Amino acid sequence: VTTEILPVSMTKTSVDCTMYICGDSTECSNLLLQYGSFCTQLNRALTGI
Amino acid sequence: KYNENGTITDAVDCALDPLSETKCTLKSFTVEKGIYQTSNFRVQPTESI
Ligand SMILES: *[C@@H]1O[C@H](CO)[C@@H](O)[C@H](O)[C@H]1NC(C)=O
Repeated sequence: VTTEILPVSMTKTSVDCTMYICGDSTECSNLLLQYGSFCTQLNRALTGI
Repeated sequence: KYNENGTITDAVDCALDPLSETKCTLKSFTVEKGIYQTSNFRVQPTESI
C-alpha cells in the first residue's frame, strides 16, 4: 500500500482592497477612486478564486 | 438607465435596500440567482476619547 498526497484547495482568503489601502479614511478613499476599477478588479479576482 | 433615445426611463437607488445594492454592484437592473458581496459592515465609534 502506498500513499499519494494531493492538494485540492487553497484557503479561501478574501481581501477588501479599500479597507487594505484606505482603512477607515475618507480622504484616502477619495484619492483611491481616481484609480477607477483597479480596486474593484482585485476584489473580483480574489472572489473568483 | 438611458434608453435608445437617451432618455432616462428607470433608476436604482443604491442606498435603498440590499437588493438595490446588489443591482448597483453588478451594474445591472436584473439580479440572477446567487450570493453576491456588495458591501462591508463596520461598527462605528460612539465616543471621542
Ligand atoms: C424614440 O422616439 C420615437 C418617436 O420619435 C419612438 O417611436 C421610439 O419608440 C422611441 N424609442 C424608445 C426606446 O423609446
